Amino acid sequence: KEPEQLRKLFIGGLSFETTDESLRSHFEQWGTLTDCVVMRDPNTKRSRGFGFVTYATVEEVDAAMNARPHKVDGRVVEPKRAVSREDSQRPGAHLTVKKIFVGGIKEDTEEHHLRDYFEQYGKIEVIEIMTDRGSGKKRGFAFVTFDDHDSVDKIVIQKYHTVNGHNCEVRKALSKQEMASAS
DNA sequence: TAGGGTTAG
Repeated sequence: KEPEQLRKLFIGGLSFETTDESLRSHFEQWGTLTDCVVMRDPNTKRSRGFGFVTYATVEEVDAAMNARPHKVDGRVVEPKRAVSREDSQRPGAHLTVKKIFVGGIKEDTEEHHLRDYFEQYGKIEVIEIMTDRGSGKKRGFAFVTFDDHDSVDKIVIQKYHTVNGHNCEVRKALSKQEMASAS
């Protein structure tokens, strides 16, 4: 049994009339669920438009993700990798992006080092090892872009990532403006 | 479209 958090998916944009029932009936197509709930307001008991589904294996959730789009109760919904309550705390951790910030890479780090490790998550579109302006000095971090936003999510949820022989930190990419709003 | 009486004795 892999971790619960890694076996659950967040389902967004659910139709107001979606119930654990319907939710379950749909996603069981890709495997055995072990949890399936529609979140709603404690008082009006009215749906909040989102819910979670959990399978018995991460392999099965991978199967479901490869199955997008997902239409439930006549409404295209949006499945995502469930982000731990704790990380949901972090600045813009729920936004949908295709680019990732990779911090703490060695000076001799080259592009192949990043491809080496990152390709296993999805089609890479761009790699950028940031250097200093006019200085040309390596800055110890980079940006990697993918075709699927899920490739990024499949990553940010893992805790460790080894690039060029050592662990490095990975976070969703935020625009210069988002950074400032965060700070 | 970010969690269910689920976070410091």
